[PDB]
Amino acid sequence: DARRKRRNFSKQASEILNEYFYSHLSNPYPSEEAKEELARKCGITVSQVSNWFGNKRIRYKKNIGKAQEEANLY
Amino acid sequence: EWTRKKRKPYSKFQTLELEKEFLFNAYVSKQKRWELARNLQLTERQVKIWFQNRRMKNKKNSQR
DNA sequence: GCATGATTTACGAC
DNA sequence: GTCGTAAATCATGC
Repeated sequence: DARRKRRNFSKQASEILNEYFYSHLSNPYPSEEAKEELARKCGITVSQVSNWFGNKRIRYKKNIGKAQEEANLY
Repeated sequence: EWTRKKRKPYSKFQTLELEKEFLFNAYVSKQKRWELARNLQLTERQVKIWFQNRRMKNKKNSQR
């Protein structure tokens, strides 16, 4: 159970995962090659990118009336 | 833009007994799948999908 | 006290 | 069959 050894990602890596997410509002699904490269910059395993985008997709959807419109991107 | 059941967390007894069977064979027969379903209060599909997921868990844990 | 990452049911692709 | 998921839930960080 790696929930016991769980730690928050680096704030820099979060700025990358959120960068891809909001910029691609139409299709929030990275390819196998994209996720392979997205994991490289953040110092995390690919499965953790999959876990993040998995968690971020649903938790985004829950917010329909909050300042979730952080699509400052550009 | 882009935007069939509620997930039921199984019991400890349900999950643990499923784990014992997995140690024998990761792939179990359709008759025993019916047996597992009878003792652990699950449907035939749910016992099948559980072994599907538990199998991928091994590939997920044992990986590089 | 929630935010957050990892895990557990459940289903459709193929 | 596997493989990518949605989703409820978990465990922890702060």
